[PDB]
Amino acid sequence: IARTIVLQESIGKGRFGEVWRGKWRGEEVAVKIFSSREERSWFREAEIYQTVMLRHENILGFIAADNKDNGTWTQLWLVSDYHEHGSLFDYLNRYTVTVEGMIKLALSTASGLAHLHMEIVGTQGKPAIAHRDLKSKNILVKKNGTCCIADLGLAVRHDSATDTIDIAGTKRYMAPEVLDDSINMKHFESFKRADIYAMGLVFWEIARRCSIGGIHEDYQLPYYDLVPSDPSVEEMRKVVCEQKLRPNIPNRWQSCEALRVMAKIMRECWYANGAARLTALRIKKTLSQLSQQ
Ligand SMILES: Cc1cccc(-c2nc(Nc3ccncc3)c3ccccc3n2)n1
Repeated sequence: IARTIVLQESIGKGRFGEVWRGKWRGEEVAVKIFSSREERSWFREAEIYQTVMLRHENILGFIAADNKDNGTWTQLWLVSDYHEHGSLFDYLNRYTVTVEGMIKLALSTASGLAHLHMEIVGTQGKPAIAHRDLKSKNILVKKNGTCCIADLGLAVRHDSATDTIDIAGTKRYMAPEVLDDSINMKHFESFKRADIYAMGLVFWEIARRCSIGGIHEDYQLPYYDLVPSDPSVEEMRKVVCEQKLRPNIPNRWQSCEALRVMAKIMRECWYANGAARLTALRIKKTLSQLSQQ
């Protein structure tokens, strides 16, 4: 618990709160600390992570939510597993990946999203969940080369029985329908589809780093040469919705079977119409088969 955790190093900032590398009984763990005025964000994220049957190898492992009074003010804590590599963003900026490495990153990410999206029926049932803010900066890389999804604070949970959501993201990754406000937020399926579009962008970031024969593209965020670094909804909307542009597909990707499969998936994730996009499960299937080949 928070009572015996010692913070050692600042390792990042979340939408709200700061992330630290702490030690729990000698073991390294990750700690996200919120202020008293950020209680709703802290609570909502703790709520999502405590969803029944949520644990999965491709979802950040949640340890606990707690309060810690230092004598002057109260800190609101969330504790999880610690991954030295940090975000996929950091990973892709620092390294290049092999074909096998790329598939593992993409496959693990898709498996995590498919788990989130999938409703598990049963007495201890897991509701379908949509992320709403998927990006390379909140996907983490484990020591074994696989990814796990984090930052579930903006997630929404579905109630299949009544087809309603339990409650009422990053501009660059916002889906077309989100950018132009045409998305039907009363339809849970629309949130799932919007997540697919974002995963498509992430896949593009990974593929660029797939080095074959010492050849590869430099790391870049999707739309790096079409919009400013911290783009607004309008700037994104004009490019994605009006000009209808998507990340450029290097001709180099046509030389490798793996890259060809990855590219096809991306295209099928970027359709302006969410209903036309692939599902996380289908993507997982395709990547799983490619992995076997
Ligand atoms: C629920 C919870 C508890 C503790 C930390 C985080 C967290 N951690 C991030 N990083 C890392 C986690 C583990 N090892 C290294 C880095 C996040 C990164 C981006 C957005 C949210 C994060 N939340 N979330």
